[PDB]
Amino acid sequence: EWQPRTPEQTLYAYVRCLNDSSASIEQKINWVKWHPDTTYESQCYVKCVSEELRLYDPKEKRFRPERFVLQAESFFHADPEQLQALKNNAEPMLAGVLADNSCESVFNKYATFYATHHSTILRMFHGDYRDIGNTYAKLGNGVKQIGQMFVDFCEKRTDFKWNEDNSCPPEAFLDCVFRGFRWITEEGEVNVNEIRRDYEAAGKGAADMADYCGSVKGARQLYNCLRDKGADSLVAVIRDRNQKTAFYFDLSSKEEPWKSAVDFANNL
Amino acid sequence: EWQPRTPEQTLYAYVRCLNDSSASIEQKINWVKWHPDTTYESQCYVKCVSEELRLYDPKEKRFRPERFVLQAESFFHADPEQLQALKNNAEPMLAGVLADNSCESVFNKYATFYATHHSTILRMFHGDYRDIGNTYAKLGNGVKQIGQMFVDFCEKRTDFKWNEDNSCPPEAFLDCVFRGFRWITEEGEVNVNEIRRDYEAAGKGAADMADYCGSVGARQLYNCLRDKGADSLVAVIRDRNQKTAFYFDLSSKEEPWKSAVDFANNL
Amino acid sequence: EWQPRTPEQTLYAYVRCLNDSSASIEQKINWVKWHPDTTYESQCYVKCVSEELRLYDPKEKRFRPERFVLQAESFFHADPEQLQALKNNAEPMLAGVLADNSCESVFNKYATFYATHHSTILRMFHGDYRDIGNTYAKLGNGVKQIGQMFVDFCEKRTDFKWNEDNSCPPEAFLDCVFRGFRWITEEGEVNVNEIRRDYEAAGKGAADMADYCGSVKGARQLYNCLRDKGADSLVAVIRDRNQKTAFYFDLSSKEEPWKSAVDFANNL
Ligand SMILES: COC(=O)/C=C(\C)CC/C=C(\C)CC[C@H]1OC1(C)C
Ligand SMILES: COC(=O)/C=C(\C)CC/C=C(\C)CC[C@H]1OC1(C)C
Ligand SMILES: COC(=O)/C=C(\C)CC/C=C(\C)CC[C@H]1OC1(C)C
Repeated sequence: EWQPRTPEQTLYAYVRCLNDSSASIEQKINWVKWHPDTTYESQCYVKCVSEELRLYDPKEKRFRPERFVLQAESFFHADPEQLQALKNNAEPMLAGVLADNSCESVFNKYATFYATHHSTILRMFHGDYRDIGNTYAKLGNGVKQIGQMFVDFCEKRTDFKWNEDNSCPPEAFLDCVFRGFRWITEEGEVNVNEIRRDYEAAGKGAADMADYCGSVKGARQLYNCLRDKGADSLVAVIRDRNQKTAFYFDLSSKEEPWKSAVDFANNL
Repeated sequence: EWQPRTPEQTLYAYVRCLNDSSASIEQKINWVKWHPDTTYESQCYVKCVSEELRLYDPKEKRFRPERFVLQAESFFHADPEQLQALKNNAEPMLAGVLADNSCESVFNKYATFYATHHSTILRMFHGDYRDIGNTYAKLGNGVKQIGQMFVDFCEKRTDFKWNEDNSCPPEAFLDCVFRGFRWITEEGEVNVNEIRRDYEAAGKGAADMADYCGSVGARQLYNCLRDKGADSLVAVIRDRNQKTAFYFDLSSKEEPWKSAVDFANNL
Repeated sequence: EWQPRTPEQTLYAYVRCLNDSSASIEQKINWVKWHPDTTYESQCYVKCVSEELRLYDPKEKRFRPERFVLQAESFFHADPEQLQALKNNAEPMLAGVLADNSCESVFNKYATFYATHHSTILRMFHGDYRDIGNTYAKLGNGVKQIGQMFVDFCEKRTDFKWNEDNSCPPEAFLDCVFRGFRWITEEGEVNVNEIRRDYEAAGKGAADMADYCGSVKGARQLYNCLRDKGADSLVAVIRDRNQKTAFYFDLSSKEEPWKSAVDFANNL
């Protein structure tokens, strides 16, 4: 069952959709201030973030209004009347199967709801840093914290110490790590493009990696398949990606769009 | 010396006292909204929670008003006038030795103070999630966090890595773990009913466990249990440890848990 | 590049400068209420805290007004007008080379800026516990938490498990630990007085320790030199100091000035 997005999940989606975009910096600054315009790159950013958070379902070609409701119930406590308004409006404003999954169709379908509940949506998806302390303390060690690496988070959650050794880790630990890396998707599928990307960035992208274990289509099975193509390489790749999971971006960066993003979120 | 209750200590008391009660879900929903009525199960819930937090002392048969004062000085910063009202009312409203420790006697003694300072008591005992970030950050790694297991917390606190093997752990680590499990009480006594509970839940309950070391310090308790089967002891610790992460599921849609979260989120 | 001071760095400076002072408890109580007076002991405390936070540079004999601005941009979100006022006043009020580094010279240079912006300064340097949750959440595991020991923090930050044995630890881990102990200063220099103090506090002071490795050039160089004077002794000192890094003072203490410090920071 779809759970309310944590700040780890929203930050992952915001940052990854930003870096996958070739849009201008001025456009990306508008996005981190929560007002994407109607240009194609902005429409595709909204579609990307919506899909990554599983708010838009491309198989059914539909927004999932009930997930916006569940997000508001968990994370919007600033205004009971605005909470009830979102509950009443979500289904009528977001209902309907779209003719296609184009960025234009998804953005246009979202537009009325987004305009009507702008400040509520911003807050419930962790856009306002006045809430950041309460949000991370309510979730505690149930969410990966800013600056915490995913392997450490998964080791604690499963009560398992991983020595980067010959031992065979428990399936619950592997599942936690691979889902944090998005090697296994939220739906449980193998994400071979992500695996290949991390192998290549670690310098382990070789021809005898073949399909990167896309054939396996279970966390144990993926781990066993990758380890059989080179155990030392697999440890190296996991370590390399792990370091990059601590800070999705630098909250103290003075480069754009990061500086504008933090300034906006800090002073609402 | 009694220290102001952490959110770990209050959440432990609230949940354990709820799960010990046979009251109806409708009653428990009222309790997690801080609205105990006067039925017997409600009176016993209030007594249970007060005793677990060491606010009511059954050996002396009295509330400890100075402990409510200390809790307010630590965790109530929202209204200076309501803080001073509580400090001046606690002793006159709560002091006095009771004729017995019955649920009715404890609840009735608490009633005027609770009615007069309801919203202050709620907030200073971590009932208002508007404060949850400041409270857990001020305590830091000094308190077990939501979702953290007690063994991890105790390993960090004592700078000890436990390999769950044949090593004999340092006493400060054992004391920390046993007190987190409430195998050793706040007063330092062995809590045999909790040890037995955890052995049975792990499938390691046996007749050779005998008295579960009631005859027995944390080193003494550890040595006594390990002498009855070292592998069983590790299995029991590991099984209870998994249960110390989330005292209840804050995402649960079952009652009373769903009402507990919605109320505390939206004051 | 100088980074905005974390609450770990401000608490370290506040506590160490207090315990270094022989001033009376009545004076120290005024200091923890952000009310230094003009006595020599108070002037010296302000200078000590300013140097420890790298806000005053004794080598160039000047305050660094731009570092106050950077601190305010990071940690003061309560009043745009007071933020802008601080930004405009920092350089005119604080810039200028002093004739000497005396307590009187540093305090007098700081005094007008402080009298003018004291409430904003308090807040941006972590003096108001209404902010404490948001601050530690936004920094996350990138800062040592209250109650956390420095070796643990440094193990997680570098993804290294230290077994306190024969192993040769990675340099990034050594640098993190030594800098947290202030054995290596923020400028990268060996702090021999701090090393000797911790050796003595652990009962490992001895004539063979000689200059306590003040001669060396690098965290690896300092570690190799200390280990060569006695490996077991070095582990014991690290373990002893590590215990003391969890709680810089007892936030539940009823002794002064600790009690008034907590009382003041809680009820602003
Ligand atoms: C570091 O990057 C960001 O902070 C990015 C931000 C704040 C972009 C937020 C995302 C949007 C404005 C896209 C639409 C938003 O309504 C959803 C959650 C689809
Ligand atoms: C998960 O369960 C809860 O949230 C339970 C709650 C909020 C019950 C709180 C306890 C009481 C209303 C009992 C009386 C309370 O005054 C004390 C701290 C004795
Ligand atoms: C535990 O000790 C404290 O709480 C100490 C405090 C609050 C002292 C704060 C420091 C000063 C008043 C010195 C000047 C301050 O302006 C700077 C940051 C130089």
